[PDB]
Parts: sequence; structure tokens; C-alpha cells
Amino acid sequence: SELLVNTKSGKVMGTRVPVLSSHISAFLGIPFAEPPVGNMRFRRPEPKKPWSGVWNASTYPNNCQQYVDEQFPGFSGSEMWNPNREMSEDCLYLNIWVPSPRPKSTTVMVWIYGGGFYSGSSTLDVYNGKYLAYTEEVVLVSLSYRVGAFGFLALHGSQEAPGNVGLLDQRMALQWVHDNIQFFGGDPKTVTIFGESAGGASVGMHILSPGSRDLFRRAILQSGSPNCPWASVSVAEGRRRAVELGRNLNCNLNSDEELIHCLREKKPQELIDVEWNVLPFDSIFRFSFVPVIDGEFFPTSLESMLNSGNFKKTQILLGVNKDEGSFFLLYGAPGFSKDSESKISREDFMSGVKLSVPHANDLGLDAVTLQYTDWMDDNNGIKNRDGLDDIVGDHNVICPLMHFVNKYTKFGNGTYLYFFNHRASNLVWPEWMGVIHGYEIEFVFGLPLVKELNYTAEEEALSRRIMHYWATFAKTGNPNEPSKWPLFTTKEQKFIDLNTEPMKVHQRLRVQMCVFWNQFLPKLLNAT
Amino acid sequence: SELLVNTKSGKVMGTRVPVLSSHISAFLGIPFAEPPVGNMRFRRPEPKKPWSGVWNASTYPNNCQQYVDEQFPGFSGSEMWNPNREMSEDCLYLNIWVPSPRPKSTTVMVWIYGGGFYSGSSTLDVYNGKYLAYTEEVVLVSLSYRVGAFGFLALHGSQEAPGNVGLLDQRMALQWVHDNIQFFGGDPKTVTIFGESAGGASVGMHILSPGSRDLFRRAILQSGSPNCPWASVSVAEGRRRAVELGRNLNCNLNSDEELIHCLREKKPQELIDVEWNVLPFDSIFRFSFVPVIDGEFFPTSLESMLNSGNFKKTQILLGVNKDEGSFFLLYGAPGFSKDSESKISREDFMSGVKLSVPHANDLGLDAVTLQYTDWMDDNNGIKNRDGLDDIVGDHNVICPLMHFVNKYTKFGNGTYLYFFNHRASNLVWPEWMGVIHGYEIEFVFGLPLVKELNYTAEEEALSRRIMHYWATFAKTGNPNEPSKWPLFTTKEQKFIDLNTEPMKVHQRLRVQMCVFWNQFLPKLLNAT
Ligand SMILES: c1ccc2c(NCCCCCNc3c4c(nc5ccccc35)CCCC4)c3c(nc2c1)CCCC3
Ligand SMILES: c1ccc2c(NCCCCCNc3c4c(nc5ccccc35)CCCC4)c3c(nc2c1)CCCC3
Ligand SMILES: *[C@@H]1O[C@H](CO)[C@@H](O)[C@H](O)[C@H]1NC(C)=O
Ligand SMILES: *[C@@H]1O[C@H](CO)[C@@H](O)[C@H](O)[C@H]1NC(C)=O
Ligand SMILES: *[C@@H]1O[C@H](CO)[C@@H](O)[C@H](O)[C@H]1NC(C)=O
Ligand SMILES: *[C@@H]1O[C@H](CO)[C@@H](O)[C@H](O)[C@H]1NC(C)=O
Repeated sequence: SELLVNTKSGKVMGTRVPVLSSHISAFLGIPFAEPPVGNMRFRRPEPKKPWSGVWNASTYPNNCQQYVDEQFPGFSGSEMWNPNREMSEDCLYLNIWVPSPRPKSTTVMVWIYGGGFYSGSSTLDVYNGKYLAYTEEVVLVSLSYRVGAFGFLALHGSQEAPGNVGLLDQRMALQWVHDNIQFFGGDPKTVTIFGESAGGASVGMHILSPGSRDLFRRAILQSGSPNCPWASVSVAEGRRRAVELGRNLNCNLNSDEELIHCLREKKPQELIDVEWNVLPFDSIFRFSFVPVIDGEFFPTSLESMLNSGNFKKTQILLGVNKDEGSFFLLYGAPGFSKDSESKISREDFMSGVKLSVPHANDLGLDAVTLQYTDWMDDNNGIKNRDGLDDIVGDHNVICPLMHFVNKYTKFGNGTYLYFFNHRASNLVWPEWMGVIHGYEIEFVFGLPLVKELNYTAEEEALSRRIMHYWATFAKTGNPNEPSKWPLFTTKEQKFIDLNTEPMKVHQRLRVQMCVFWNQFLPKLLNAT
Repeated sequence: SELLVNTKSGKVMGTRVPVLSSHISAFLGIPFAEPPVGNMRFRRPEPKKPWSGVWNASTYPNNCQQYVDEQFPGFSGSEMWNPNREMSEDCLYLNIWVPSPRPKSTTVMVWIYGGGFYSGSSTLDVYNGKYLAYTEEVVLVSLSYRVGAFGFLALHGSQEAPGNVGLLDQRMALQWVHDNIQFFGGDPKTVTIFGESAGGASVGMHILSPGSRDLFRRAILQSGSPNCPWASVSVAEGRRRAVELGRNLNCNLNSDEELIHCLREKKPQELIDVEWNVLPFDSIFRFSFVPVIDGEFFPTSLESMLNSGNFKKTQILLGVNKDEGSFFLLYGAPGFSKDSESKISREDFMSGVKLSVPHANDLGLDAVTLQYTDWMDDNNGIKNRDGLDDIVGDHNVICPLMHFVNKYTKFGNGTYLYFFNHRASNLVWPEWMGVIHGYEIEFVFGLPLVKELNYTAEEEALSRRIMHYWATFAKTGNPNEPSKWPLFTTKEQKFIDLNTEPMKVHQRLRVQMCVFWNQFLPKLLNAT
């Protein structure tokens, strides 16, 4: 019986699932860790105590306790990201989609969701691995990890809440795949981890962390890189924010043991309800609890590590989307709404730059302004809107990622870079949002292959090309089958376009703006 | 007899001159000042002692003692600028081209040559006023003024060499036109002063200097503005350079009386031979002896004057040329030669920016670099060449001029702006030099109207349009005859293109680059 598998942790019973007029196996809800509840909250995950009896792996598990977006109640565009299961602190589970007939030892892809480290579930319809598993004969895993305070509260020094535990959760799921994936027909020596948003940052962080390097083969990062401004904080700032969280909940701030015991008493929703209140006011596009450069998971600064070659050397495939900033502006910069064209005013354009760079003086702001202002027309609302869109994009995702790929390529064993700029025919978000942060995921997981979803036939083509590049890379370290996506080299910096037009290669992705963000601006803020 | 005129200073006898199959009058070599020789050198001009008898005004006068360019011996492209008369310190003369029959009271245009304040004559074939006088029924005057040390040696405090005397020379010629031009049929209440290079800077300086404002009606500035970096120095720096000049000639440096008496003993060629030796090494595109902000001719800083509206309020017509920087690069930045395409190397591109902005740190240089580098291609010699061309242009002529026209327009009574980008069919300089600093002059003085000069028939058209705009403006304050050149306003910043294609209006001339040079860079150098 395919639906029955015996793992090092216990027998597991999966279920048969329909897919594109066929069927495959799916082991949903397998536990890889001990519920991080009660006195466990904020602690490193503990591995799941093995079990006798068969484990029902027929249905999706709970989603982790997280912030739920209600900006647009009922709107599909935003509800597709919210948890679609019951939220609980007992949420450390992974899912497996195994081809049928079960393979003997095939390519494994492990998905790490994103959500800025404050949100995210592995059970979203956009993360249904059945299409990719089926269309590409790959074993697909999707893991889960604690988010928000629950997975990132950091009181450096304490062992009750050292921080980064959400990343350890991830690592535990990865350890589990290394130890049992063979029983489902996956080859542990060929697992590719891939993620988008905080998931891409997370993927990058296991490339850096020595303790994670040996649990996977290759990596794929989508619109996220470890060095992104929103992905990490110092132990100093983490502690600052952790204290501040107790201040919001009326906790004895005497000692860490005290702090933690109160925080541990509060009901989940209580920490969620005040958790955005610790975010300092000069961090409008970031979230409160994120990975900490703690000296253990991250031996030194990400920058020195990137600089010295201190990281796993393998092949990597990463990329970004056309309009990375629209999401951030929509949810965090006034003047941008879901239903207007959100045209911006010169006066207001500048409050957005001031808003997207508090760490800058009237000189650094001028510098950003001069760089994104169109001096002959400048009173144009659209251009101003789009200018802010690019600023927030370039600064928060694209340029950090380009800096990472430039550094990574120096020591790596093959880099592949993409620029996804297709606007789905059925997008429910407005025109001004463009190709949105999060929207290449649909195509990577092959939702276009299902007619009910109203995509164009060519979009079914794009998704199929992407799914095949993704899986072919996972299987070989090269997206191309033995019309070629060229390696990204330090010299020629080539990359491709992912869209419906026929593939075209380009060079030096947003170099101009990224040389500004990466090299110039820093030197200037420092030199002033 | 037309050729005889009686002025407040003496009778003067001119001569008949042929022009475009016709004839006109020309009074060449009329003295407006007492020879500034002997104990006079470095002193304010003295007005010419009147005379009895008729003055022979039949032939061009001597040219002032100046540096003679021999970079390209025999080459027409550069020899057309060299003095074509005998050089002498007795050179303060003006020329007059009067229509025939002599007018009763017509438009007067007074030409002030340029030459960076180190060179220039009023007798160059490009400055032959006969064509413009004839084609437009205007009385045309061309003056002369001492240049180099002779006209600009500044020892603030001394009365033997206070500085700015070359500008006073100019003013004396202007005073003379105000007092006698009626006798030649010119209307003193309608004189327009116009000049190019230091001549345009000079024109601007009489708009600023209270002592000059009443000697003319309107002004025209061509590729020069008073605030240009190469047009002025502090009394401090002027004195510094004056001492340094004595050090080069073995002069007692005890006191100003001493210094000046030795400098006054040296033969002209002796000061010319060592005069570029005082130029500080962080001033590669400037010249040694230039106007000084002395508190008298210039009451305060040009910037405050421009800022407070402290200047003659009238109509002005000014403009710049496409490739203002090529001349400066050719004569002062290695790697640019008259006979190669002068392609530049990335490594070398940066030595040119470092070369064109010593007053900047590794941050200000980076800033210039980021602004003129094409990040995707950048190893391209042409683009690098052209990048340096624009940097030196924008910084030395165009942006200072745009800053002047923006400030001037705020208080003025009508501003007209042009962008001359026509490359003469018969240009003898190389392709990479483009539309050269100095090369619109040919068209303003109507050399194209003469077939022998090998211009195209359409270039005869362009020259005629320009000559008519220039004279029509001089006559009315508006280049347009009662296809319109629009006023340049602080709001719409419109300007036209001067070339052979049919006229097209544009907006905000090189705003992007000039906001960098005018507002951004300064703030940055200061803030660091
Ligand atoms: C107070 C309360 C909520 C806030 C907030 N919303 C957070 C809720 C939005 C998450 C929905 N989930 C989403 C995800 C992706 N793309 C989306 C694209 C459009 C809309 C929602 C998206 C990519 C993968 C990760 C999840 C955000 C901000 N500040 C807040 C301040 C700053 C900009 C980022 C979002
Ligand atoms: C040592 C010795 C001479 C130097 C020099 N030559 C000065 C001689 C060139 C003047 C010829 N006279 C010229 C004029 C115009 N355009 C030209 C355009 C092309 C060639 C010569 C030109 C516009 C009106 C003013 C006169 C120059 C420089 N440094 C020198 C360092 C720095 C760049 C400016 C010229
Ligand atoms: C597995 O759990 C689900 C949860 O509702 C249940 O409906 C299903 O029947 C279970 N399967 C078995 C055979 O235990
Ligand atoms: C990857 O590494 C292997 C040996 O370790 C080498 O043969 C191969 O060419 C490398 N490829 C790249 C792009 O570095
Ligand atoms: C005017 O001076 C020139 C100088 O050579 C001379 O040739 C000419 O004959 C003179 N004219 C008269 C009538 O004095
Ligand atoms: C120039 O000034 C006069 C009055 O001094 C005024 O009527 C005219 O409109 C002004 N033009 C401009 C452009 O300022």
C-alpha cells in the first residue's frame, strides 16, 4: 500500500489525492517536532518523540499562531495568504506529496513559506504541492515554523528564549527530511530548499549557518535574501524589543526569567495583539520579531560571512519580481489604496522617501530623491507613484538580493538569476500594483494548469516552463535540459526574463539603482 | 561724406567696405582709452585725451598682449582664435560698422570677445561685423579690453593694480558708445551688449555691477555667465596669485609697491611666459588672472547679488552649445587629441572626473561618477569619452549659466534661452568634439552668407534666422518678429533649439544634471 510508510519516527498513513485528471499520494500533517507549547514557547524545538500505531497523515495540520490580515476582509487577493486552518501553537508539521507509483530515489524539493516572519502557513492553496509533484515526478515537502514573537522573540543570553527558534524549527523539518525522505522515495542527497519572502531569506540563512549546510543540496530564493533589511536584527535590538513586548503586556521587567514567564502566561492572541507595537518608528517596512545575528546560528555578521566565503558552496537559483514594492506601499505608506490609481503628489513623493529611509539625513534623502525623480514632468502623479514603488522595491528586496547574488557567485558553484515580470490575466489587485511580491508563486506551483482558475493558455505555458526549470535545477544544478538560461557570472551578469513573451537574456539587473543602494548611499550616510 | 564723423573726442575718418555684393562704412581702430603702457599697466583705464585733426579709422588696431595658442601650429581650427594683428599693450580700441546710407538713430549691438580672460582680439575674421551690420541695419561695435595679468592682476588694496581693469576697459568702451554712438546713427538708448565665453561672463558682470548698468539696454550671453567657475576669484586668491607671479619673475616681494614696480618693468612676453604657472593645480580648466570679487565693481558675492535681485532688470537672451566641454578636454585632459577618436578607458574616465573636481572627496567623486556612468556597458570608450565631455561641459558652462538664468528670470523683464546644437558641415575639428564652445559665433556673425566659406544653403538659412533673432531682440527685447521662440519662465522653463531642422521648443535644459551640479553636489561637499 502506497499510503502507508514507515519512518524512523513511526508508521504514517497518507491519502490519495486527485490531480489534473490523475492521482498521487499525499502525507499531510506529519509531526517533526514536539508541540512548542506551555513552558516550551520561545524554546528551541525538541524532536518529536517517536510513536507506535499509524499516524493519520490524511489532513492538513494546524497553522501557527500568527497575525491575521484583515485590511481587506473577504477580498481574495489578501485572504489567500491568511491561515486557512485553525491557528495553534501546536503547529510544527510538514507535508509530503509523493508521485504515484512511489519513486525509488527521486529529486526532493522542500518549501519554506514567507510572510515577513510575522505570518505564513504551509497549507495555503497557493502552496498546494500536488501539481508540481505530479507534473515533475518530484517528492515535494512543505514545512512549517513558528513566526512572530513565538518563533523569534530574542533575549540573547537566555536559553529559554535565545531567538531564531523559528529557523531551528525549519532546520528540524530539514533534519527530518534528511533522515526519512528515502522511505517516500526521495533522495536525501538531492534536496533543494526553496522559499519566497522570509522563506527566501530563510533559504539563504541555511546557506550561511554552518549547522544547516549539510541538510540540503541546492537552494532557490524567491524575492528574499538573508541580508534583506527586514530579515534580521542585532541581539541588542532584539532584547530591546523583547523588553518592550513585556512593557506592552504588563510584565515584571526585573529579569529575563521574569519577563519570559509572563510572556509565557499570556494567551497567543495577546502577544499578536500588541506585537507590532514594539517595532521602532524608523522601521515602517519591517516586522518586530526576526532572525538575530546571535553568533551561534550566525557565527558573525552576514556581511563578513558573505564577504569571506563563509557559507555552503553549491548551485543556486534566485530572482525577484517586477514590482516588489507595491505590496509594502499598499500596506504601509499612506496615499496608496486598493481602489484608487493611488497617484502621488510631489509634496507626498518626498514624504515617502523620508518614510522609506529614516536612517538618512536631508542629504541622503535628497540623494534618494534626485535618483528617482524625473526632473522634466515631476508633478506627474503616476511617475511619482511608480517612483516610490521602485524605491521601496529596490531598497527592500531587489538590491539586497542582488548584493547577495553578487557576493554568493564569487564562491559558489553556479548561479541562476530571473526577473519575473508577468502580470497574471486574472489578477484581482489593481493595475498600479503591477507584478506583485508573492505573485510568481502561483506559476511555480502550477496553479495555471488548472482551467477552473481562469488563466490564459500561454500562462499555462509559462507555469510549465518555470516548473520545469525549478525541478530540473533541483535535480541537476542547472535549470536547462541537456533557448538557454545562462549561468550568472561575476563578469557578464546575465539573467533571464520570466514571462509569456519568448525568453530573452539581459545583463546587470537594475545595476544603476543597486550601485546607488548598495555602494553609494551607505558610503554617504557613513561619511555624514 | 559718410566716412567722416565728428565725435566728442575728435574727428574720425572711416572707410568703405565691401559686403555681400554691396558696401557699408567701417570705422576701425578708434581709441577709447589712453594707452595703458609704462607706469599705466595694471591701472584703471584713463579716458583718451581728445584730439584735433581727423583720426585714421581705416584699419584694425593692435591686439592686446596675450598668450598665443600654438598647440596646433598652422591649423585653421585654432589659429582663427589667435591674434591676427600685432600684439601691443597699446590696444584699447573699438571698431564700428555703420550701415550705408548712415542711419539716423538705429539699434546698436556691442560685441565683447571671449578667450577665458587670457586671450582674445576684436579683429578676428569670425568677429567681422560687416555682415550682421549690413544684413540687419544695425550699428555694430566691437570693443577690446586687456586680458591676462595685464587686465586682471589683482592686489586688492593697491590702486596701482586693484584688479578688474579689463572690465573697466570694457566699461570705458561702453561709456564711449553711450556718448558718441549717436553721431554714427546709433541710438544710445538701445544698445545691446553681447559676448561669448569670457565675453558672456563679462556681459553678465555689467548686468551685476552698479557702475555699468546704465551704459546699455539689453544683454546677450553666449556660453558664458558671470558665476561660471572660471570667471572669478576672491581678493585673497588674486593676491596669492599676484605674489606668485612675482616669485616666477624674481621680484622683491617686500610690498605691493615693490611687486608692482618689477612686474611693471618686465617685457609683456615675460609675464605671458610664466602666467599659467600661478594657476593652482586644482584649477585645470581655469585661468590665472580673472575678475575679482572686490566689493567695488562687485559690491558683494555674485551669489547674494543674484539672490537679492541686485542687478540691472531688463530683457536678456542667452544660451549654450551642445558640446561645451570638448574644447576644455582637448586642451587640458590627457587622452583627448585632435586626431584620435579619443576613446577613454574606465580607469581613465575616473581620472578625468577626479581631474574635473579636485574640490571633492572620494564621496563627491563617486557621486559625479555614479551620475555620468552608464552601468550596463561602462567599458565603452566612446560613452566614457562623451561622459567626460558632458561632465566638463555641464560643470564649466551650462550649469553655471542655467543657475544664472534661473536666478535672473525671477527679477528680470524677459528671458530667452537657446540650445545650439548644429555641427557645421565644414568643421575642421574632429567628430568627437561635436558642437564646440565658440562655434555658434560663426552663425551669429553670418559667415555662412558667404559662399567662399563652403557652408550649406540651409546653414545660410540658420545663420540668417539667428542674426535676425539677435538683432530683433536687440531692437525690441523680443527675438520674435511681431514659429515663435517662447519666453523662458520660472514655471514652464521653455527654450528653443538652434539648428537646421525646423524649430522645436523644449523644457528644463539639462535639469537633471544641473540640479546635481547646482543643488545636490554643493550640499554634499559642504555636508562632508
Ligand atoms: C500593521 C499591521 C499589518 C501590517 C502589514 N501587513 C501584514 C499583512 C499582509 C500579509 C498578507 N500576505 C501577503 C504575502 C505576500 N504577498 C502579498 C501581496 C499582496 C497582499 C498580501 C500579501 C508574499 C508572501 C508573504 C505573504 C504590513 C506592513 N505594516 C503593517 C502594520 C508593512 C508593509 C508589509 C505589510
Ligand atoms: C597651458 C596652456 C594653454 C592652455 C589652454 N589653452 C588656451 C589656448 C586655446 C584658446 C584658443 N581659442 C579658442 C576660443 C574659443 N573656442 C575654441 C575652440 C577650439 C579651439 C580653440 C578655441 C571660444 C572663444 C574663446 C577662444 C587651455 C587650458 N589649459 C592650458 C594650459 C584648459 C582648457 C581651456 C584651454
Ligand atoms: C483522519 O483524521 C480525519 C480528521 O477529521 C478523519 O475525518 C479521518 O476519518 C481520519 N482517518 C482515519 C482512518 O483515522
Ligand atoms: C562546480 O564545481 C565542480 C568541481 O567542484 C567544477 O568541475 C564545475 O565546473 C563547477 N562549476 C562552476 C560554475 O563553478
Ligand atoms: C591710414 O593708415 C594706413 C596704415 O598703413 C595707411 O596705409 C593709409 O593710407 C592711411 N590713410 C590715410 C589717408 O591717412
Ligand atoms: C516688462 O516690464 C513692463 C513694465 O516695467 C511690463 O509691462 C512687461 O509686461 C514686463 N514683461 C515681463 C516679461 O516681465
